[PDB]
Order: sequence, then structure tokens, then C-alpha cells
Amino acid sequence: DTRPRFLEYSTSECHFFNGTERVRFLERYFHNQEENVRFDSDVGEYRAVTELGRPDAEYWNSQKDLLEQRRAAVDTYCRHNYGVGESFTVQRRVHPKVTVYPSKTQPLQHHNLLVCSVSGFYPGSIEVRWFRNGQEEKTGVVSTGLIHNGDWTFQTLVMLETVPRSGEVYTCQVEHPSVTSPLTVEWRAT
Amino acid sequence: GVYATRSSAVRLR
Amino acid sequence: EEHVIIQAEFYLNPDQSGEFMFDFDGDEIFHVDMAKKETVWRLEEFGRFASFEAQGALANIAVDKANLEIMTKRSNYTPITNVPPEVTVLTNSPVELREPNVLICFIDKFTPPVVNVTWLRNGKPVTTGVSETVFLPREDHLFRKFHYLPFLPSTEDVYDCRVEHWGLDEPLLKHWEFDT
Ligand SMILES: *[C@@H]1O[C@H](CO)[C@@H](O)[C@H](O)[C@H]1NC(C)=O
Ligand SMILES: *[C@@H]1O[C@H](CO)[C@@H](O)[C@H](O)[C@H]1NC(C)=O
Repeated sequence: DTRPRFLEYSTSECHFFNGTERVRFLERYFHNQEENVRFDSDVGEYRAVTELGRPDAEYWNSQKDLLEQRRAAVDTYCRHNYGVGESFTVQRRVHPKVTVYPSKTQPLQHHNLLVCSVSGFYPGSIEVRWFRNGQEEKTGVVSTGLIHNGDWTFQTLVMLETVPRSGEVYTCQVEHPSVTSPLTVEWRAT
Repeated sequence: GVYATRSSAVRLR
Repeated sequence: EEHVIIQAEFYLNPDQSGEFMFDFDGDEIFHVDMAKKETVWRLEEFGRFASFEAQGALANIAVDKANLEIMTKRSNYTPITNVPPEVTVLTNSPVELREPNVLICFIDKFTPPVVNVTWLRNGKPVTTGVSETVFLPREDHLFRKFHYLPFLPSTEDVYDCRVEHWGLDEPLLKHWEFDT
């Protein structure tokens, strides 16, 4: 199918700061990936983003009932919907699963890569550090970055490039909002 | 609780 | 911000496809099944704590459809530019032989929101236990999508996520096999 496509897209966005103490509402209208008109509660009226949206900004700003709907949206829509799902979104906390396993930077190599897997957690904010014999390892650390699984869970792999010596103990340390104390997992060279 | 919809406005014809 | 809630909706011609969904900090809270005219919660448990009138979404889609017709005329029938997706295949947890796991196919940064996705096991299409998300919003207004395939890890099975998009010259295949 090589027929031309035409896409009409719109978002109604609620931005929350310090709980619901500060709230900003944005309604945005798009056509073929181009935003052409928006309402920003900071302004209180529609504004054209591009010339193609100018007729609608003017038309919509002439409708007092529409504007007052949008001006009240931070309360009737944003703060309301925030309250509706607060218990299972804002207060959602899922403990990370933490495991450590050895790997290789390339085949035909000795085990020279330590992988700290941190998975299944929520929210996405996480902090993972490596230690060797009680000292933080800041060099040779590479990671997948934060990975979203698309199902209200996240994961990450934090890897340490190192050459383990006999008797060395490596520790992966994890901080996450679901806990008030760091999680630690040890790995021992055989 | 019930999630509210922000109705969309119809562009100028 | 500390949190962001987004109601995202689109209507697409000539496919006549519409979608309505709520997003919380990047995750889907729910979408509306246009066919069944029903609310679909991303996690089953959400439905026990909250509700939503799907009829409100259908009304917005009707507006989006009307607005599309108006914009298409105004822009002189300028077609959307295809932006082909990036695809990543991964597991949701470290793989252990004979330990049940889930393959994830992440389709990202594309538009229009139309895609054909096929899971392949050893080159053969597999549909058992598969699932998928609707099209999810991005800050750059491109889309993302997740496909899932539960599986029993083995050394004798390889996997591919095959993705078709009008922005691609050929199907894009992302591979997975057991790591040594
Ligand atoms: C569409 O075509 C009309 C008629 O020629 C023209 O006046 C208008 O500027 C065009 N709009 C575009 C190219 O966005
Ligand atoms: C998906 O496959 C169908 C045929 O079943 C085809 O008509 C359609 O164009 C394909 N979509 C994409 C995005 O390739």
C-alpha cells in the first residue's frame, strides 16, 4: 500500500509539580507530525504554533465557553485524574530483582565482564554502582541505560570491565525509591 | 474514581 | 515535573484507524477498544481501582476524524512523511535454560502509527501466547509499540522480531539467541 496517509493527532497534557500544588495543562493539536495550535494554561488562550493553526486559535479563542472549560482544566481534569489513579501510579513501588553473573567482552576471552542485572522495578529512577573489596569502581563501567519494558516495569544491566583475581569479591549496589537502604549483591571469583 | 476525558475542539471548517 | 499524565488520540486516513489512550510517566494506563467500544486497562488490577466511560473517547475520535478532514483540505492534501522505526529485541529478565522468560520487541520512533509485527521461532511465524500494546506517545510525537512472546529458553531455538513499516524498503528483523 503506497497510498498517501493523513494523520490527525492530539494530546491533553497534565504536568504536576510538588504533588498537585503546582499544575500546568497543555492541549496540543497536530497534523502529520506538525503541531499547529495549542492551549497553555500559563497563557489562558489558544495560540497558533504554525500559520496552518491560526484559523483555529482565532476561532477557538472566540468561544468563551470553550476557553473557560480549558481554564478550569487544571482542577476539573488534571487534579481530578491525578487523584483518581494516585494509589496505583504515583504510589506504585516495585522492588528490583538484583543478580550478578560473569560475561565476556568477546568470545575466546576469559571472564572479563561482570554484569549486574537490575530488573522488574518501578518507578524508573535507579542508581547502580560497582565496588571491589569495599572500594567503588568508577572506571570501565558500561550500561544499557534505563530500559522500559512497556508494562509498568523497568530494567537495566550495569557492567564492569575487569580482570578478576583469585579471592576478589565484587559488589553491586542498588538504590531505588522502593527501599530506604541500598541493596547489595556479591560475586566471587573462583 | 472515574477518569475524565478533555473533550476535543472541532477546527474551523 | 514530578509526574505527567497525557491523554493521546489520533485518527488516520485512509486506514480509518483511531486510538485513544492515557499515559502516566511513559506507561499506558488504559486505551479504548474502538471495535468493542470498551475500556482496556494496561494492568488488569487497574480496573478494580478506577473506571472510565469509553463513550467519551468515541466522541473525541469523531472530532479527530472531523478535524482530519478539515486539515487535509487546508494543507492541500500533503501526505505524512514516513519515519521508519528502530527495533530492539530483549528479554525482561536474564535468561536461564528451561526457565520461563519473555521476549520483548520494542518498536520505536516511527510514524504513521501502522506496523506489521511477526514473531519468528527458527524462521517460522509463532502466535501462541503473543501479546502487544497499542501505539504509545513520545515527546517528539513519533510512536512506540511493544510486542511480547513468552518462551522456554533453549540452546536449539532462535528468535526474530520481524517489523514491516511503509518507511522501510524491506522488513526489519531483530534477532535473539541464547548467549554463552
Ligand atoms: C494550498 O493551496 C492554496 C491555493 O493555491 C494556497 O493559497 C495555500 O497557500 C496552500 N496552502 C499550503 C501550501 O499550505
Ligand atoms: C501489513 O500487511 C498487509 C497485508 O496483510 C498490507 O496490506 C499492509 O500494507 C501492511 N502494512 C505495513 C505497514 O506494511
